Amino acid sequence: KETGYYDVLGVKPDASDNELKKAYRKMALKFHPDKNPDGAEQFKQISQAYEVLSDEKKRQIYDQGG
Repeated sequence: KETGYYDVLGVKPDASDNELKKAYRKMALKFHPDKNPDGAEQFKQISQAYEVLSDEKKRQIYDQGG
């Protein structure tokens, strides 16, 4: 799945912790099952992107990778 994690959350690569948090909440909610009934897989990708980017060590590895 070659969508980048920043893109998945709809943020720029310079996103602060606050901006990641906001983006994650916005995505999690767009995936309200009342807007997106079949959105389970997409929300796992979103969940995974946030889990990487919100961890300073994992995010450093991710950025180094680029």
